[PDB]
Amino acid sequence: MEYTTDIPAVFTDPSVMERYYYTLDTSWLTPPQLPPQLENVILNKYYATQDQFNENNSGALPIPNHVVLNHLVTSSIKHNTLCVASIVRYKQKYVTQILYTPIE
Amino acid sequence: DSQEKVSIEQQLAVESIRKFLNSKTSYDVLPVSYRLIVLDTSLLVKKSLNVLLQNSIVSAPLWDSKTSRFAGLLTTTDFINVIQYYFSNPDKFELVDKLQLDGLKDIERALGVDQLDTASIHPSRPLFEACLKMLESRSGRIPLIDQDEETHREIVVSVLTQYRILKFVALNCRETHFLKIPIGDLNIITQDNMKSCQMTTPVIDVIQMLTQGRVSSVPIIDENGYLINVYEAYDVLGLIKGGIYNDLSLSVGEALMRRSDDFEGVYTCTKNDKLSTIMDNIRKARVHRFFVVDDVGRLVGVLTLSDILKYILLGS
Amino acid sequence: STVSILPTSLPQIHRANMLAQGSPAASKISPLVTKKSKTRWHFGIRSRSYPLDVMGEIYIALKNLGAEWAKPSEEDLWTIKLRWKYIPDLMKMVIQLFQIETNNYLVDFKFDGWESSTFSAYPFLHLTTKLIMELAVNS
Ligand SMILES: Nc1ncnc2c1ncn2[C@@H]1O[C@H](COP(=O)(O)O)[C@@H](O)[C@H]1O
Repeated sequence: MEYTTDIPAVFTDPSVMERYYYTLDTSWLTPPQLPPQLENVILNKYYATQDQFNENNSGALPIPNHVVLNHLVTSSIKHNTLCVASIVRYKQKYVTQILYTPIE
Repeated sequence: DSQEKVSIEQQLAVESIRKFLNSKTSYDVLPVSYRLIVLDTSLLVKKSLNVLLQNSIVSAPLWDSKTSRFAGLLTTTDFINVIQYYFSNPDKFELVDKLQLDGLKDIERALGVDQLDTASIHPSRPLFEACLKMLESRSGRIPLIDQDEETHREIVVSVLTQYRILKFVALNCRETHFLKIPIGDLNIITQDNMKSCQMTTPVIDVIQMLTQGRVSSVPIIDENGYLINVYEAYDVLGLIKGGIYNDLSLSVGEALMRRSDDFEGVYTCTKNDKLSTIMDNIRKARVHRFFVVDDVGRLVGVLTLSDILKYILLGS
Repeated sequence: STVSILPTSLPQIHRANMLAQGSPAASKISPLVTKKSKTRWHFGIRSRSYPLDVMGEIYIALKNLGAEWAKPSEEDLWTIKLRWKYIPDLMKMVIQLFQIETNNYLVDFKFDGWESSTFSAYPFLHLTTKLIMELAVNS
């Protein structure tokens, strides 16, 4: 693939998207709906199941869905610190790699 | 007749534990899914303290975003250094307050403390080898480190603790029950040169004993030698949180009021107790040491996790 | 067995024994209470703007941070296949725009490897931190 620093014309020139609308013949004109795997209720229950095993010894340890691996996880900024994460594979195990970094 | 049977069953249990340790890797100790909290080195020290307390942890690997490499482990030792520096330089409150994690090395230089060549283990290696290395850590934590398959960079996988190894052993080796020889007959308890203090001793003096003695805790006794409480390296975290400038000349007894209500307590045993019972307690609760007392409650010694590991690995 | 918890080590007994003696610190010094708030985690970042507007903000942020990207086709307009300079030197990312509700969109960020089972996301996490901050300023 060829790489450039030129912003695609569809996001800087109204003519491009207009041309798409008028030269009709459907879903590609709109961003896809969010997959159920990336929903925030499933993500936090995954966290809560990890917590329930380690605080109350209740149930079993949660294996994450393979879809969400290497995707960025975020939280609200608190105390001018950004906390981000990503669930990655280490051999046959899963490490939620969390980073705390100061912001401005 | 009876002491011959106890002895051989102890031997069988130990040989069994050692084989387990020789057959497992550090990788095996890891949960199938777990979290790794890492701090950017430009983060403030006092915020890093809050991160640790909020997450119920006492250590965190550091990451240098400039050089894209790991920069060691933040531990209670780093926080000891800070309090010691501030106590010696109480005019530098502003520097300490605004201190960033990457400024810790300047504090170390100012105090004259050794670099500390902190160990690491490759997860694939036998657990037994990680155990041997654990006898050298005074923190009790060693980073699990592998190589990134694309960048060849050295990268942190997890942090292994002595508690976690001994709990992993206990959970998987129920043969611990047959460790029936009283710890008094094993010669594993440290009894000579016990570093201790009293309730009226200033906390800063107790903190000096932690690094000067290379110990994780200081038993607190009365005039007649009765064990009353303990001061741990862990307690230092709450001590900085509740005002450093405030507790300059505070007694250990007074500083101990800062302890959270969820503090789980100091564990005690006697010379007649068995490692079977000890491992049962480790199996069910986070115990970092057992202080040995006599029949009336006077301190006679201490049995730490490193003493137990050393017995498992090396024997009496 | 004779394994016990030393009663005087427990905070409630220690406090009471210090109070009974008479020391002032017993009244004034209170135990540490660390309120651990239940952090809500989300994948990526949410935006209230509309598709073309959002994609425009991202590309602008990408350009000022010194990233390069592939020319998208009509079947993948809402996908950015980018490369970032930061041994392999160029980090690859895939950014995807999703629709949640009518007025609500999610920006998804995915690490895609390097170009010249065991890996660190921390260089990826660090760069996304820059990207999120660049975007937050322009808003
Ligand atoms: N307060 C203390 N005084 C003397 N020895 C200790 C003390 N605390 C621990 N030890 C011993 O020092 C070694 C390392 O201690 P630790 O780092 O707590 O495992 C072990 O063999 C302990 O038995």
